[PDB]
Amino acid sequence: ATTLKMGMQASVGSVEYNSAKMLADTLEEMSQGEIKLALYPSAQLGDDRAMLQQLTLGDLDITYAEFGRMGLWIPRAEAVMLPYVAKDFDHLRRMFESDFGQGVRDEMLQKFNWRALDTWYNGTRETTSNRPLNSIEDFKGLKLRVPNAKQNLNYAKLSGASPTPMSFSEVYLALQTNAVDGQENPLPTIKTMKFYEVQKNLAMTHHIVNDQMVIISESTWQKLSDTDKDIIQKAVQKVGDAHTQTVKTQEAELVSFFKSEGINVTYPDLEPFREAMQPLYKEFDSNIGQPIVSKLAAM
Ligand SMILES: CC(=O)N[C@H]1[C@H]([C@H](O)[C@H](O)CO)O[C@](O)(C(=O)O)C[C@@H]1O
Repeated sequence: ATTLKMGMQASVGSVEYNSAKMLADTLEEMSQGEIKLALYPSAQLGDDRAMLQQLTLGDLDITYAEFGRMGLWIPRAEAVMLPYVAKDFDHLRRMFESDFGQGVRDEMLQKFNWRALDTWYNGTRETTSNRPLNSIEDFKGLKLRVPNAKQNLNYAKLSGASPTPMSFSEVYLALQTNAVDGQENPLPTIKTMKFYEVQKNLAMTHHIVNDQMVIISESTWQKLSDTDKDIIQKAVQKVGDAHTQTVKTQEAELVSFFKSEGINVTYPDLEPFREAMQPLYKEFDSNIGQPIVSKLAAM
């Protein structure tokens, strides 16, 4: 009976945890009990960076990560998380399946012991705040929490806000005590973490589309039978259809839910946000020496 360990920052009640639990149940049923999955939610093992490292080193078997998070180690991958470059999940999937994406996935495998089995949709990030964001000019000086992620910081900085990086587990208390003014996350996350309880405004900035790769350590993969490999691949893809459809459905009806909770929802013009990102797209292309932003944006 193989027990695999899977870690996530998301908490019980999140879509990420619910999909992991559906995956664990699917694995146990398709395997007649031979594959079990122990879940370690709420970032008890660290953040996604720390968990990815645990897959590399061998003490964690599965975890979640965005394709663009690979840029911490594989700098060209960062481009897929630059603000406003990926237009929706299908676009991000084209990047993931392209020759470019295959090359990143091959480097993930051969250098970092990361096998990407699939990538699911985890939502488009939006911006909450303790005062309305009606246009980019409102961002000036906003103390906007961001994760420890350069592109989220750049979104905040180039919009004129003051980025404050801090771990996900600390965000609610930081909003409640008004140590920060706002944060940015997909709508299902805002709902599950109850950030709408401590934020009066939500701005549809659509600034970064998050996918969610399901990654298994290659050292664990090569110790599984090829039958178990096939069960896991099939289970991940089936659960991934449910996860992606659930996120899509929830992102839609959550605007109605937040309004019913008294949240002020704004729809700022996004063209000024894209224009504000131009010095970032040029820095990135010039630093890497090739027009990566340009062709990713056209894929
Ligand atoms: C797989 C994973 O851990 N995703 C986490 C992401 C990424 O760390 C970030 O987008 C950089 O890729 O940050 C969050 O949205 C956040 O802290 O607000 C929590 C989310 O659970």
